Amino acid sequence: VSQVRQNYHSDCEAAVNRMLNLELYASYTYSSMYAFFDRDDVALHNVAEFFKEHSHEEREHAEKFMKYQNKRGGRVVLQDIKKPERDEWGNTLEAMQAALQLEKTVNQALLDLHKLATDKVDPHLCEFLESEYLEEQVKDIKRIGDFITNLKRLGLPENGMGEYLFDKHSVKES
Amino acid sequence: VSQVRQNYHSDCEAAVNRMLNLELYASYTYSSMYAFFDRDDVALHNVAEFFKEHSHEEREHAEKFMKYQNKRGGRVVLQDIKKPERDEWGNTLEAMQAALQLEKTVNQALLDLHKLATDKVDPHLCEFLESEYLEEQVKDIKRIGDFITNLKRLGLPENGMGEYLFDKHSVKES
Amino acid sequence: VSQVRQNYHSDCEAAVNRMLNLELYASYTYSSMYAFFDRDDVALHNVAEFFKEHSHEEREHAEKFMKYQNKRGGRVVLQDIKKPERDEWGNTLEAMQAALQLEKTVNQALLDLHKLATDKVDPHLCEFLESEYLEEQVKDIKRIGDFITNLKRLGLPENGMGEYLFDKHSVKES
Amino acid sequence: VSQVRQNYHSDCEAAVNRMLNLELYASYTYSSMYAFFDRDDVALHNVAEFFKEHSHEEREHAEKFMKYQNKRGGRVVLQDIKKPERDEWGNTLEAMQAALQLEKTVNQALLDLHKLATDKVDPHLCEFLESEYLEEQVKDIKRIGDFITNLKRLGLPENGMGEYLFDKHSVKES
Ligand SMILES: [Cl-]
Ligand SMILES: [Cl-]
Ligand SMILES: [Cl-]
Ligand SMILES: [Cl-]
Ligand SMILES: [Cl-]
Ligand SMILES: [Cl-]
Ligand SMILES: [Cl-]
Ligand SMILES: [Cl-]
Ligand SMILES: [Cl-]
Ligand SMILES: [Cl-]
Ligand SMILES: [Cl-]
Ligand SMILES: [Cl-]
Ligand SMILES: [Cl-]
Ligand SMILES: [Cl-]
Ligand SMILES: [Cl-]
Ligand SMILES: [Cl-]
Ligand SMILES: [Cl-]
Ligand SMILES: [Cl-]
Ligand SMILES: [Mg+2]
Ligand SMILES: [Mg+2]
Ligand SMILES: [Mg+2]
Ligand SMILES: [Mg+2]
Ligand SMILES: [Mg+2]
Ligand SMILES: [Mg+2]
Ligand SMILES: [Mg+2]
Ligand SMILES: [Mg+2]
Ligand SMILES: [Mg+2]
Ligand SMILES: [Mg+2]
Ligand SMILES: [Mg+2]
Ligand SMILES: [Mg+2]
Ligand SMILES: [Mg+2]
Ligand SMILES: [Mg+2]
Ligand SMILES: [Mg+2]
Ligand SMILES: [Mg+2]
Ligand SMILES: [Mg+2]
Ligand SMILES: [Mg+2]
Ligand SMILES: [Mg+2]
Ligand SMILES: [Mg+2]
Ligand SMILES: [Mg+2]
Ligand SMILES: [Mg+2]
Ligand SMILES: [Mg+2]
Ligand SMILES: [Mg+2]
Ligand SMILES: [Mg+2]
Ligand SMILES: [Mg+2]
Ligand SMILES: [Mg+2]
Ligand SMILES: [Mg+2]
Ligand SMILES: [Mg+2]
Ligand SMILES: [Mg+2]
Ligand SMILES: [Mg+2]
Ligand SMILES: [Mg+2]
Ligand SMILES: [Mg+2]
Ligand SMILES: [Mg+2]
Repeated sequence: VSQVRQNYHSDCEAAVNRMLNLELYASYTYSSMYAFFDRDDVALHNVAEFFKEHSHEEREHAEKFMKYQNKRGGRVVLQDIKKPERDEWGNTLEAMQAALQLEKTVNQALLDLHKLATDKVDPHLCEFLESEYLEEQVKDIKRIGDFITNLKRLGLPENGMGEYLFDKHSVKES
Repeated sequence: VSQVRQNYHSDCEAAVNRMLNLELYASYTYSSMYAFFDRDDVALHNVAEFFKEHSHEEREHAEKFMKYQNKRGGRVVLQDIKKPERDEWGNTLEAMQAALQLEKTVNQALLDLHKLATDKVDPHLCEFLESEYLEEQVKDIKRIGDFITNLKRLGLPENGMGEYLFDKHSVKES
Repeated sequence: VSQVRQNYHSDCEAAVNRMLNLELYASYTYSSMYAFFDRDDVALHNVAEFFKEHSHEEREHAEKFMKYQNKRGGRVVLQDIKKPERDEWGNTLEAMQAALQLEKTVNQALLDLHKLATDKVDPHLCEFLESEYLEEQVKDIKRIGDFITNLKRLGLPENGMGEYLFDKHSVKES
Repeated sequence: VSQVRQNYHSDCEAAVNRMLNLELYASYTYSSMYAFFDRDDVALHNVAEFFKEHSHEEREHAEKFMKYQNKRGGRVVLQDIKKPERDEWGNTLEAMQAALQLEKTVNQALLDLHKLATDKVDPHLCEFLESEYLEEQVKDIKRIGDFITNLKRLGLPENGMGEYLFDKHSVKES
């Protein structure tokens, strides 16, 4: 094994590789949402930029898992990054509903990895998840939920004026 | 078709989607090289950062193709991003040889897309490739070739001292 | 012929004069839209200013063709600038639909001139069009398409509140 | 007991005193390495300064355990600080190998203390270790491993030129 390796279970190493792939998958899905909202027949540019930023966020979190793996003496093993589940995302409400589901999926994977790290008595991995991932995840889930509530308030999917207003007021001006 | 579409052939639209995927593939391969040189048993951190920067460069070029597609009224269609061809990259010389091959592969795809755009009489696509991709590609191929020449000069793969010196002097200090 | 003339076909010279006139025509049409949206019974001042700016843009592009003609040793020949096709433009959606058509007409003329310059083996004229006109044209077509999508979303032509909001949020505050 | 004491087991208090001593021991060993590399017949001054800095780091961590003990209402009990295991450290590679072992020893003691704090249901002690010690420990182990890899690459112990270069490029200039 690696000269640096200490208290790092093979199962945790493998689960870290899986989490890395999941973050890349999430990044790619957000990229797809960006592209959709940038379409001339969709044209909600602040919404598009929101998803672009989230894509970048998830790619950064993937890189953090790569660095983590190497710090512990594990070995990064990459797999294909699967394309997103949809080619088109309907409208701002449908996209935000998909983003909520995606964030909860990622959160469940994080929680499952914490269970594993607990079972293998790895407090370094536990604290890494607790301090670098779990809180920012809850914050993102909360924000997207807040958005969904507002999109429904604004009359989505039927109310185009409401959708237009959301893009101007709820997401940062790009 | 899209209200903005004008003089944009279906074949070109499809080839732009393929080029987008290839850029993402190249980005992912460079990411893998970063991770390798960050390993505790490799530990060439300036080399690692060089590949990290190139990974980011290729992802930016992918995003540029997405924006291009939408500007012309084509539709972004994403496919899986295939994992890199190797899980480990040997040493700085082997990695740079792989990078050279990768850059030439990307360059050939760009040149092939220019042939297609020429055949379909699409000067906007021709100029986009000429002015945004073809020159920066030749510059990257030249830089990597220069590096390979120096790595051979330095006695790679056998000369570890040479490899150490390359990391200190040939690539930016990170 | 002119002492500076080299590789400049008579057909290209004439087509450059025609393109100059078309740019002036486009400028004048945009001027008409400005005047319409400035009317007390229309009164969408940010929309008006958008069209004013585009009028100025097209006049600048006409001047660029004049300078081009002289640089190559051709001779500027002016014709009447025809009045716009309409005296009144309905509403923001109808005007933007007309602007889209106008931009596509100008784009087709540019593409046709590029075909001619290609046929006459004039790479200087080709590059001038490619680098100074074709990309900014695609960008304007994309922007107007995006606007039309949003105007429809906002319920135009019937929804006056939507039209009011477009003027406040989609176009620069004047 | 102390008026401030709450949820602090005697076993944890004692283990904190032992950890304090271990940090002082580690500090003293690093001090010895500094002195060795400062010798006129060794004379690798950047390496020496690296070890001096680590000596200071470990003494600071000892002081942090003293403060911790008092914050919880435990009582600092000091023992002799044992001299280092060697009087001379061979060369940069041998010293770094010893430092790696020392850092792993300290890390194991930290992990063992976390197990104890877990068994005694002391989340304050758990979080103190997690947030103030465990991550910086993994970072130091990684850095020293990276160094060892480079020293081997440079031909240590036989290659004096390699050793000279390491002192100039791998450790901060003092
Ligand atoms: Cl282990
Ligand atoms: Cl294991
Ligand atoms: Cl779909
Ligand atoms: Cl914390
Ligand atoms: Cl408002
Ligand atoms: Cl406002
Ligand atoms: Cl078309
Ligand atoms: Cl077609
Ligand atoms: Cl491999
Ligand atoms: Cl040197
Ligand atoms: Cl130097
Ligand atoms: Cl001529
Ligand atoms: Cl002629
Ligand atoms: Cl009329
Ligand atoms: Cl150019
Ligand atoms: Cl107590
Ligand atoms: Cl007790
Ligand atoms: Cl000794
Ligand atoms: Mg080994
Ligand atoms: Mg394993
Ligand atoms: Mg599939
Ligand atoms: Mg815990
Ligand atoms: Mg926190
Ligand atoms: Mg976040
Ligand atoms: Mg997230
Ligand atoms: Mg997250
Ligand atoms: Mg349509
Ligand atoms: Mg098609
Ligand atoms: Mg495969
Ligand atoms: Mg040709
Ligand atoms: Mg050019
Ligand atoms: Mg150039
Ligand atoms: Mg480049
Ligand atoms: Mg490249
Ligand atoms: Mg390139
Ligand atoms: Mg004369
Ligand atoms: Mg003539
Ligand atoms: Mg008439
Ligand atoms: Mg060109
Ligand atoms: Mg350009
Ligand atoms: Mg323009
Ligand atoms: Mg225009
Ligand atoms: Mg134009
Ligand atoms: Mg008392
Ligand atoms: Mg006691
Ligand atoms: Mg003794
Ligand atoms: Mg527990
Ligand atoms: Mg914490
Ligand atoms: Mg922390
Ligand atoms: Mg430290
Ligand atoms: Mg330490
Ligand atoms: Mg430490």
